[PDB]
Amino acid sequence: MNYPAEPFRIKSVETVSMIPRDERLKKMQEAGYNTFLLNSKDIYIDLLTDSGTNAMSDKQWAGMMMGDEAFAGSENFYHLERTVQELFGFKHIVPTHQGRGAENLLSQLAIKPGQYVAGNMYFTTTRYHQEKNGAVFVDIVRDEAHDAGLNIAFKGDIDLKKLQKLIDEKGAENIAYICLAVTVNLAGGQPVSMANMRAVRELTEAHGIKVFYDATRCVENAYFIKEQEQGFENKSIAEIVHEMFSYADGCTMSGKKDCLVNIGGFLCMNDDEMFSSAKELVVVYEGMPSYGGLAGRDMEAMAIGLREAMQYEYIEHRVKQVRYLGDKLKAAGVPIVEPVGGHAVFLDARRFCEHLTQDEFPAQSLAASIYVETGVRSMERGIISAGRNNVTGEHHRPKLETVRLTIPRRVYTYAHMDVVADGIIKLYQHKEDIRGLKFIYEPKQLRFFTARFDYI
Amino acid sequence: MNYPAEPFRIKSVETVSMIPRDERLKKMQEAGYNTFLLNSKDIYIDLLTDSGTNAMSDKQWAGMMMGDEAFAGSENFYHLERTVQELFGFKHIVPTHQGRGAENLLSQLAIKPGQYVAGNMYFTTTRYHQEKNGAVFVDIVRDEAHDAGLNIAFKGDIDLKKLQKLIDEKGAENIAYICLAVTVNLAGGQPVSMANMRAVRELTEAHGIKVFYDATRCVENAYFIKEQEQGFENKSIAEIVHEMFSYADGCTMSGKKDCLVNIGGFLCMNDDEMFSSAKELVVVYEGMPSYGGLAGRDMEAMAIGLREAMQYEYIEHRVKQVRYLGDKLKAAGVPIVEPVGGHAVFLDARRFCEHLTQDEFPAQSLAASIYVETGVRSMERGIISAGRNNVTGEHHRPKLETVRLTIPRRVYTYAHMDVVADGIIKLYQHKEDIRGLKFIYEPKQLRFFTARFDYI
Amino acid sequence: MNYPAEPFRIKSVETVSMIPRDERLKKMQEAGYNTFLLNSKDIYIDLLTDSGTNAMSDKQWAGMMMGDEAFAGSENFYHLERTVQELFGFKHIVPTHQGRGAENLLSQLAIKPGQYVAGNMYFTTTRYHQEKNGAVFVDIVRDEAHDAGLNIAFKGDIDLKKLQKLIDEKGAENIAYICLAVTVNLAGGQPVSMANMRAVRELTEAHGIKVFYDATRCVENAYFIKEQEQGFENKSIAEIVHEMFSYADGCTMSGKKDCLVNIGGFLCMNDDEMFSSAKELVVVYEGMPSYGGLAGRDMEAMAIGLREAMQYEYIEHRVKQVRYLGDKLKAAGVPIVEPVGGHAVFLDARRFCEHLTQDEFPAQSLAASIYVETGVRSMERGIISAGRNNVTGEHHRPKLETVRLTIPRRVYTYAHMDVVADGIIKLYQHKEDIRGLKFIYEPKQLRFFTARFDYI
Amino acid sequence: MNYPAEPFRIKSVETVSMIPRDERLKKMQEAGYNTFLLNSKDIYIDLLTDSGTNAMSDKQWAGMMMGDEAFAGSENFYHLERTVQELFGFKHIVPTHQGRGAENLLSQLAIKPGQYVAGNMYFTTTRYHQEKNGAVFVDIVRDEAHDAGLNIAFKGDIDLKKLQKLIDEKGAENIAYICLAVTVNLAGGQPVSMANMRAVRELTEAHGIKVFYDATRCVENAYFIKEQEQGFENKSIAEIVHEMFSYADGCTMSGKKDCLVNIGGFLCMNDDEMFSSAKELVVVYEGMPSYGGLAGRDMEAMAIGLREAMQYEYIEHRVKQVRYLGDKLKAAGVPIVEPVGGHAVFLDARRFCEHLTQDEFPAQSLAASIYVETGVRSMERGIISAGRNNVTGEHHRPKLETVRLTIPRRVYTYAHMDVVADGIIKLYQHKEDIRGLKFIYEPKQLRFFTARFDYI
Ligand SMILES: CC1=C(O)/C(=C\N=C(/Cc2ccc(O)c(F)c2)C(=O)O)C(COP(=O)(O)O)=CN1
Ligand SMILES: CC1=C(O)/C(=C\N=C(/Cc2ccc(O)c(F)c2)C(=O)O)C(COP(=O)(O)O)=CN1
Ligand SMILES: CC1=C(O)/C(=C\N=C(/Cc2ccc(O)c(F)c2)C(=O)O)C(COP(=O)(O)O)=CN1
Ligand SMILES: CC1=C(O)/C(=C\N=C(/Cc2ccc(O)c(F)c2)C(=O)O)C(COP(=O)(O)O)=CN1
Ligand SMILES: [K+]
Ligand SMILES: [K+]
Ligand SMILES: [K+]
Ligand SMILES: [K+]
Repeated sequence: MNYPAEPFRIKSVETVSMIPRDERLKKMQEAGYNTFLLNSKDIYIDLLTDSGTNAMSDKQWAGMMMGDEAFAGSENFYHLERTVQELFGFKHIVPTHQGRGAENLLSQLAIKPGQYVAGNMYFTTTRYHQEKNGAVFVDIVRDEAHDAGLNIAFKGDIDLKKLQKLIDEKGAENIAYICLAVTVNLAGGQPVSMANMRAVRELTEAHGIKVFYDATRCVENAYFIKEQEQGFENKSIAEIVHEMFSYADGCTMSGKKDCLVNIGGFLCMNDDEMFSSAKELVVVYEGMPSYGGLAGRDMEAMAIGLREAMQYEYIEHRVKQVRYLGDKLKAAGVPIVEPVGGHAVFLDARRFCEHLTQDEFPAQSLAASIYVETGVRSMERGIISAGRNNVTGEHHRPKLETVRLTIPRRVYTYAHMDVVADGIIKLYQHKEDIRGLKFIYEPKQLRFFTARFDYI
Repeated sequence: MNYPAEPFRIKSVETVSMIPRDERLKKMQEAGYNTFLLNSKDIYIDLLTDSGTNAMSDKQWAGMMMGDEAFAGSENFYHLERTVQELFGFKHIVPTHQGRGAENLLSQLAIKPGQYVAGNMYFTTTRYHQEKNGAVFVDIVRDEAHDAGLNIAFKGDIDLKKLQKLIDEKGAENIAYICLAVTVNLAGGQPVSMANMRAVRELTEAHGIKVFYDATRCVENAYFIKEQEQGFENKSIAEIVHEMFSYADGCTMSGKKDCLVNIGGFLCMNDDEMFSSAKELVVVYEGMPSYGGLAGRDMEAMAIGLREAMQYEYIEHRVKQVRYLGDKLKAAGVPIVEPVGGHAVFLDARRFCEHLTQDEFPAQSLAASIYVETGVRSMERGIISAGRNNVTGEHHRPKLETVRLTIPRRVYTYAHMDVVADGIIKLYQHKEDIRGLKFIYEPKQLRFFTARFDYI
Repeated sequence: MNYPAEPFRIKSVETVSMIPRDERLKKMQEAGYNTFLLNSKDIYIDLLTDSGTNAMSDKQWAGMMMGDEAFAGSENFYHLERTVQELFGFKHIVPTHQGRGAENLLSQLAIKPGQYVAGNMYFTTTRYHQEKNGAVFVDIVRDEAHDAGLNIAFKGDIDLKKLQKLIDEKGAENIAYICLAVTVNLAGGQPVSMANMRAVRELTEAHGIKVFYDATRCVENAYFIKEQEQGFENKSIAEIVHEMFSYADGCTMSGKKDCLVNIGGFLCMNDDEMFSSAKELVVVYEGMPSYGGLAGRDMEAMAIGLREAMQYEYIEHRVKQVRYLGDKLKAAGVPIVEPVGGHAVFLDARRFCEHLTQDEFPAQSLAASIYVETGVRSMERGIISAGRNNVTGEHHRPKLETVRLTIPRRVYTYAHMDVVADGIIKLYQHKEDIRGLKFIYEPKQLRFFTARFDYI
Repeated sequence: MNYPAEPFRIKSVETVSMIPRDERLKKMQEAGYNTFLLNSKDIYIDLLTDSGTNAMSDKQWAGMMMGDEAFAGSENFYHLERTVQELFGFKHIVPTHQGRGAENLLSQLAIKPGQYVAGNMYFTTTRYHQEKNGAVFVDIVRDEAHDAGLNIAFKGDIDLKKLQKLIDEKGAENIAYICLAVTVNLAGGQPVSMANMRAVRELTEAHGIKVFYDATRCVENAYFIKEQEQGFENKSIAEIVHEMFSYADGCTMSGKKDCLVNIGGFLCMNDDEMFSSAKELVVVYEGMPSYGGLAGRDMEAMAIGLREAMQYEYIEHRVKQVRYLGDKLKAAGVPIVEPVGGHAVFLDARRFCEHLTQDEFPAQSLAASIYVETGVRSMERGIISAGRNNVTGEHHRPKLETVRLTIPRRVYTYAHMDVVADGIIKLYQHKEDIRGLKFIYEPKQLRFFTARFDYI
């Protein structure tokens, strides 16, 4: 069915409300035109991010009451460890408080200064941890991924030709690892095919190169494979997920996404020495290998949530609800990234605001504008997020200048999607009303989080 | 909006199975085609009743952690007490575990054997307690309420002329009280007007007669007054609620309906001496005046929920959600009781299954078909629920042969309403295929709960 | 060991505090010298009752998050039903919101007007439901049970000679049933031996008389059997519990005691017809046979709690903590009921206040006095509770005029017990300071709950 | 009181197994006689650490249901913010997932390579982050702190003469900051006086040097000031806390200690520019300025818990409970570090097991014996935790060969303290029977976590 109903009931609710346009206007100014700086109670439907904003189930809340809070040997850790071993198939697990905790560990463990890390497009925290540790990032995604309007399947795939080139021009020993993300967040939540995962494994293995996945949205990815990759139609999400990771040497994971929790993450690997070193390091930044900066109750919620994510009807509905928002927007002629990805609809800021150049930050501006007319919060995913080149000092110039309508799992309904789509269509009517922005405060890294702007 | 979006978002979800049609058919058979005998774990959308099946808020769940479990003098009781005094404007309140507990107390307190209790139709528990305490029931609802097709506003209103007639024929002193229900469940959830409540108060007061309300769905009732009664456009739900009860000497309430909880109710009154007698009685059946057979956490959740029920956007959506399901069914020509009430849609199974005789249990069979085709549980409200005649062994044969689609508050979405509507509308496009049922097991009493059937 | 440590850890806490003596004095006056009328937040350690005041475990709180709130077919009901079948061994179960709900059902089901019900001492609600339904109560406990200071084992036992006499003088057909309580609350929480249960079964069976247990404190009872009855020392609590009920035709149960919950109860029986009739009746007073006036989450907590009660270390500690309070009091010469029972220490009001007669209510007075000097709340269990004879109109005159220090399960520590014992010993120092009381308001039944007094 | 009763009662309990000695011996062996390798489910009383193992209140659990899970601008953050501003009096606050996260930020913000950080002894994570950022550590604690038997008040005080010496020898500009810990964990949980904090503030301020506090057990510290520092008799815990931090430029805190939570911490500072830099850094390691790697519910629980920690009766009992265990051990002649600290009792295993050499791991073996005999887990803080020398392969051989009995807040009773004390005192009456241990598995790093032993 095109748009299935929620494969669950509502157990408990929280109120939503909208403050007037004029109140929202004061608010957008006081946040320095950065949606990141608005306050939760001032937001009606909050599509800033699907990170940590998911609704847990009654089963997970039951596990929340059974937190075994021991510093060492918590039953919750054993339950997480066993679940991840079973479902992802890696030998070892190190819990971390969230994803960038596990990225800090991997980057410190796996990178020698001056080595290359090659990935299917960059992510902000991931790239920063690679570069802080002295790696050079190389984008090996296909060119097509960078074209917003181009509707092709598995836009997340690595270009094997580009991978071959890197191996030829630099030498295998100078490549720390391949970073393969599932889905690809900045491409619009685009999936990677199993075929691509296999071919990447085969080539890297022949040269002795390691492959570490970013598992953050691996279930959404597995959904796309089931739906769209020939041969996978009668496979279960869990089977698909276990095969995906069989082509990897380990993974980083933010549980705050596809594990259906509000906090939590982990690092997995197969290598014993790397496991031993990872435990030496987790102690510095996170906590004991037996809790990694998480309460026992959160290891428990995350163990239960990751297994709930395997239910076909859950993930089908998750992905199709996002698709519904995109379909409504597209039917009205609103320009979006296509095809719609697993977790968000990305409005194409370049087309929405054809009158601005990327230098007056159309994407930051539109996000503000949607808040002002709508009370819906959305996120900048363009030139601001891309940050500065640390060799030249200029803005990285992404081809994708996008505004992200990001959907938390199990929180909103199709009627909420309708409210969002209506507000956005009206704003489209007068797209030309959206003004250029300029920096008034710029952080030294990850600048999009707390940067502040003024109109040009 | 004809249909506003949910004025809340989802905090937590309730896991459901999603079993396919073929398994649902096995479950229905194991249940002897009686939806009352289905296991909850086997049902996707459970529309058996809106009683005690509501989703609580995060604030209510917070209060669930603050239960003061004292047997006497719990802080949660004082919170419940002042909330009800504030919102309903009654002087005194006695908590009960649910509605029929309050009804038990009222009927023992307020009836002398042989006296009459007149009301706008009746509900089974309410009327049961009236009769077992010696009252004669007299229906004083307007005749229009008995016409299930008549699309008229405030169909729950008492006919003042019938009340006048009762006064003149039996004498004021032989009338124990008037029992005014808001809304009227038996008529399909039909609201009573403020004008009618005032007229009833004025006539009864001149004769010294008491009026007690069944407040169970008073908040749905208040929404209808707000939406449709000239002059109440500028009034809040709370103002309407407080005015409604100013025309009463007291009430009984099942909190499991409009107080947005899973258990709880209470008895209110203004008379000091009745309050005293009520407290003497509550200890025999329920508990102390300050717990009434409720945990402290539940008095707290009900205090919080009743106040949440006053929010305009909440009750508006609650009622418009039910209306959406009714509207969609009606647009497809599916026969329903009209107008659609505050809490449920009733299918006219006599008309739906015209090819079957009432002796083939059309409503019981339609309810079975609906579950098989959709995973939706509904309640038979026809000849089966009517029971078998005490003395002759004939069926009691009611005019209403209906299936009730009863909607718990804040549990389902419009997409779930589409599951229900689409399934029923498909069944209706080939209704003649629906098969008659026969008893294979019939208990001597409460046959609707445990009887088993097979297809003719 | 004499005084074992708690066989659990503290998971969560609530603050306790004490308001000054003068504030307590105003308070005791405004409650009309009835501890029942004080407010929970004005009480420092609340020993009014062990009914519904117990601390639940983390496992039960986990079940509280998994309430299946369906009106029919709740998984929680199936879990309760199965647990009670397994542990108590009765065929059928009907949930009720609490104990007196199940007593209302049994008394209506099993008593013909003018029949006798014979019991091992009376309880207030139990006796009232017997008499409301037209039974005459006969006390068949041994004489020894009525002597407070007499330290003998299994003071709860029925006098078989007294039972034989009743059978001889009235005829078996005029005895509705034998009511056998475990433990015996008003005797001081006194256990009944297995031998006595067997002999009672054997004699009643030969005459065709039914035996229904009051199961409210059956686990405490089972503890005493394990500890003190020869042959039972190597049996498990669960084994002992299952044998106890094998000598009964059914039971009433307040779950609010030994099932470790804050609300809940049930009625059990073996007879099919009586089960069928009980379901007809529960619908009138409580709710459906599938929930009996309980939320699904409470059926779940009660199923889990009853099974936790079977843990030997739990019940051993439960009973020995009470014994510790009694041992400290006795070592200081404070007069108590002996031996100390399962749930409470009962101060002997007659000996504490030798200067008053029972007619100036020493027990009500002392309870007030302990509150005033201590902030510890305790309960009257003497002449006030015993009520009036409904043939003569005079006070029932119990030989046991007692003040109950009642211990909620898993809430307090030995240090709390020490605070209680110290305060009470000091009050003993000046026992003569405690004044006579007289009624100023007397309820028509169960008068102790909300009766109000003034000093003579 | 020498030992007050608990100023709370139990709301809920945590289930524990209660396995007998013979099974405990098997568990210890399966754990290779290393208590760090025990499963939590196998332990009765877990005194491994007071970090993150505290029992929350009912109010905290209520706040756990009110988590506003927004990625930015959560209401729970603003609550945490204003609570810390109010209670600590720092201008700015950045949340972190726990203490070492705050330490990571501080040391990156406040240290230039080659600079000195001087402090009253150190803690391992704290000093680690100082060194890895280029600092040289200098101990400026009073010499008395190094004498574990010396029974002296405020043993945590900095020696102003050592600080003066450092200033004159290295120059103020080469001192990054002074790190003042309250209490001092390494000295046995020894408190610092207000006089010392003021003297340190005055000297450092004259030279332009910053002072940052490790606030982890500041509330235990404040209790000692209240109890023992002349002039603080009339001051509340809150007044003492606020005055303490007025002598600092900021702090790092592990909320998992004195904020009564299971996870959480924060970084405070007064300097506007450092606050700005801190927010730029927090996003790399932890999360947004308004969540810092914490769920919203946890910022809420920590806001509520920190305020609960200010209650006099609570902290008084917390500290006197630890003191009770120390007093009892000392009265029996069991050798301990003196005076007993705010959070733990340390057994002198060198003296306890005089018959063993440090090479036979007396503390590791005593910790094993304690578990076997009582079901109590303790932490080795001796030669094993000291590690093996980087370059020579010799053991690092510490002066302190101790077993730490670390007490989580609000989890245990005096009866549990008796289990611990009685078990240790019995072991001590035949200490010579305690056997030396030898390595059977030794990892290359963090050997205390995973090493395995057998008896010599
Ligand atoms: C594919 C991947 C992610 O999407 C991701 C996080 N995602 C966020 C939160 C956030 C992160 C970076 C931003 O520029 C951003 F604006 C928002 C998000 O909204 O998308 C992390 C890191 O996981 P942590 O957030 O648990 O540390 C690793 N890998
Ligand atoms: C207007 C009114 C009610 O609707 C009502 C209950 N209503 C139910 C539950 C129900 C009750 C009895 C049945 O045979 C039945 F088949 C359905 C329902 O589905 O509609 C009560 C009684 O409130 P209690 O249920 O809290 O005691 C009082 N007044
Ligand atoms: C052996 C037995 C009980 O002890 C009992 C209750 N006990 C109470 C509460 C209460 C009851 C009667 C009083 O006079 C009294 F002052 C207090 C108590 O404190 O002891 C019930 C009834 O169970 P319900 O309370 O769940 O309905 C049945 N049987
Ligand atoms: C005075 C201070 C602490 O005591 C402390 C922690 N303390 C622990 C846990 C622990 C930590 C590391 C170990 O190798 C260890 F064996 C024990 C403890 O048991 O005492 C931290 C760090 O706070 P985080 O743990 O929230 O990051 C900062 N400052
Ligand atoms: K923890
Ligand atoms: K209670
Ligand atoms: K319910
Ligand atoms: K979150």
